[PDB]
Amino acid sequence: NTKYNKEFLLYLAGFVDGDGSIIAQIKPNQSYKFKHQLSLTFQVTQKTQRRWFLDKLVDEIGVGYVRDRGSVSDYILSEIKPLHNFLTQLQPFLKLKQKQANLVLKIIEQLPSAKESPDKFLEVCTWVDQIAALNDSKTRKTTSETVRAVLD
Amino acid sequence: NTKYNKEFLLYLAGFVDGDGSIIAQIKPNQSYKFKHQLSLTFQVTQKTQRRWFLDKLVDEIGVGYVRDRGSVSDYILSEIKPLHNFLTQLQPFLKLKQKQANLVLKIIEQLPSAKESPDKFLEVCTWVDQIAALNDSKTRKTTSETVRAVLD
DNA sequence: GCAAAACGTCGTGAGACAGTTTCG
DNA sequence: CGAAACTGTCTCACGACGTTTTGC
Ligand SMILES: [Ca+2]
Ligand SMILES: [Ca+2]
Repeated sequence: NTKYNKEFLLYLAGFVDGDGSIIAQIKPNQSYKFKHQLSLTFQVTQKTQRRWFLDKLVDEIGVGYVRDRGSVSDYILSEIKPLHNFLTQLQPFLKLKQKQANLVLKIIEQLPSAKESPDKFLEVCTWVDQIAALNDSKTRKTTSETVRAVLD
Repeated sequence: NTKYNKEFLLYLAGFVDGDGSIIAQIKPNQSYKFKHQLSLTFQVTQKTQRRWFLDKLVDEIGVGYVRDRGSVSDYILSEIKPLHNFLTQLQPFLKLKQKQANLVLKIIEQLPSAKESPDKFLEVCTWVDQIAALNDSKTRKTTSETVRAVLD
């Protein structure tokens, strides 16, 4: 449980509400008990020419990594234990993304107990349904409705 | 001289490096001693549905206004005296737009002294030439080189 | 003459995903 | 079977300007 500075979290909080993104997805995968994977990721996008800023995040936050995708670069943090630790300390300073942040935290908490019941998985599959609305979604496909392919 | 909260500044700073934009322009206007106006402006843009955040900024920052422009809305601060006071307080916490913040501040200071010498005005038109380089410009027209219409 | 407000839009820099592969 | 990586992309939501008008 690595603890972060308050001035660090305050700034970042504003930058996250700015260019950050708190994604939560249900990815269809046959290798999973319920045919879908619950992906949770914290993104931070920026012009590759400004990648150094992204790289600096991997150092300051501790975990995570930075991917390159042409003209733009993202800083990705998908590791659940660390991510839950980050959003726990960050959540109190967010103003725009503070709802999804706490939703993602909620999902992480119920992830183990959602691997058991098909009814719970579907309910957690609903939390993410909420995050997507709160975000500015436009290219979403796999929703909790489709996850009801459980009826077999 | 209104003093802003340190935590308000810490958060806003990240958000400014996020969705904000510190601009400086040279607008061709015949009504001016040198045919050009030195326009300075602090912008903050968000989806019109998230405008409420911009209206909140008008309260917290004390000055400024919010304009509508379709799907998007901007919070604009163009007043010199209050702007200078705001950036002077914000500058230390910025991380991506600190250079331009200060350049703008440099400009404001030498604004009344550039209204006099066509040489001073051409030098300041240069500070702004620097801010644009620092920003992600791609629609710029009137630069200091063009300001050299002073050759009459 | 000039500070500041109006008003319009080019071209992305981003948000928010998707789909597939790897690893243990 | 799952956590987490790797790879790809639609559609903006933004940045950063430009032109014109106030009115004192
Ligand atoms: Ca944004
Ligand atoms: Ca940005």
